[PDB]
Amino acid sequence: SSALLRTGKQLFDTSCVSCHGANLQGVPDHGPSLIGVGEAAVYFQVSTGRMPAMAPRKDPIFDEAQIDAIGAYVQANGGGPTVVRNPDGSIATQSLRGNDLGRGGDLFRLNCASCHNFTGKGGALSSGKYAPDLAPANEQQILTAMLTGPQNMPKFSNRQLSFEAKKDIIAYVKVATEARQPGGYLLGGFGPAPEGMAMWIIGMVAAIGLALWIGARS
Amino acid sequence: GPPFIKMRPEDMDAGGMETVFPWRESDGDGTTVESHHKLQEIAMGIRNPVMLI
Amino acid sequence: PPFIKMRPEDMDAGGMETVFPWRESDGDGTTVESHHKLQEIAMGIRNPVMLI
Ligand code: HEC
Ligand code: HEC
Repeated sequence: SSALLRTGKQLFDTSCVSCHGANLQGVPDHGPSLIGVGEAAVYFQVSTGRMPAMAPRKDPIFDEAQIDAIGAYVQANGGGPTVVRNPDGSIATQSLRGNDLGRGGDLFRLNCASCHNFTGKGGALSSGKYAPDLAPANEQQILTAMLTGPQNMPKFSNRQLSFEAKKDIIAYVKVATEARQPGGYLLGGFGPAPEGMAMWIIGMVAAIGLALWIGARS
Repeated sequence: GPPFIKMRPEDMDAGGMETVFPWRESDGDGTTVESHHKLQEIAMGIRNPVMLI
Repeated sequence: PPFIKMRPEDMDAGGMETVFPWRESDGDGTTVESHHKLQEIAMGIRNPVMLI
């Protein structure tokens, strides 16, 4: 367990010691100290492919339950928020899903929609980094990422937001994106700029083609 | 529950972003018609919202 | 309260009144939902009844 965690984090020197130190001290030049964040931070930052880079999402590195070992190691090193687990030894998947939607939608439009999007797609920020799309997001990582406060994202405490609020938020997020749009083909969830592009590229072309077919050139 | 609840200094984080609105305790919670209408009026105000970081 | 209950003694041999269904489960006109329920009771074409 703890020894296996040390093996998979420090003895597996490919991952930890090259940026944060064997004792999780934190080299000031490259990364942070990494001493006050709990196992949830590690679980989110590892299971979503945001692995050490040269940082957009990529394939995960550790998947064979050793993420639990890394989380145990970091939580033993220092306290912090922990992963919400199903009452059977596994991670909660549908128990986290709530029932209320109006309150969840209002909270999304009050604090979530600002950066990400109205419909949860990608959002635009300033000077490089951006807002990723929520389509490849899974609910446990959604809750853990909110509770963790990753780069450029405001950290959220469980004290200021009720657990029912998280359940409603994740329920609304999963409903909005996974539901079929009852308006035909979707156009990226953006404003009317792609709509105008589509008008100029399809309506104009077909209209002028029909005009040339009907009319004559002389 | 009341549309707005009071705020404590401990209920924040080192990088927390929140939205607050004036309360005016004489307003009261959203139970009576007058209180509900006053709460809606304070909700619909352009220059009301304030960030606290 | 917009509506109050009725007693047999509170009439006269030549008096007329207008009454509406009460349905006490709605409650008095204090909360928003009870207020809307009472108003929609008041907003009904086939509701009013004359007792003479
Ligand atoms: C320098 C290469 C690099 C290595 C190696 C690396 N990371 Fe990171 N990661 C970073 C940097 C730099 C940050 C600081 C914030 C950022 O850049 O997003 C970070 C952020 C984090 C965060 C979220 C921010 C925080 O304060 O907690 C966690 C959790 C984390 N690292 C854990 C790990 C774990 C676990 C490993 C071993 C699998 C690891 N790091 C190895 C680059 C690296
Ligand atoms: C612009 C400020 C900002 C706000 C406001 C914001 N986020 Fe984030 N969030 C970010 C950034 C930037 C990232 C991606 C950082 C990265 O990929 O390293 C992120 C990451 C995420 C992720 C992880 C996606 C993934 O694939 O890993 C989810 C889910 C998410 N945000 C949803 C939310 C929720 C829920 C809220 C409301 C609590 C929210 N966003 C509000 C900045 C913000």
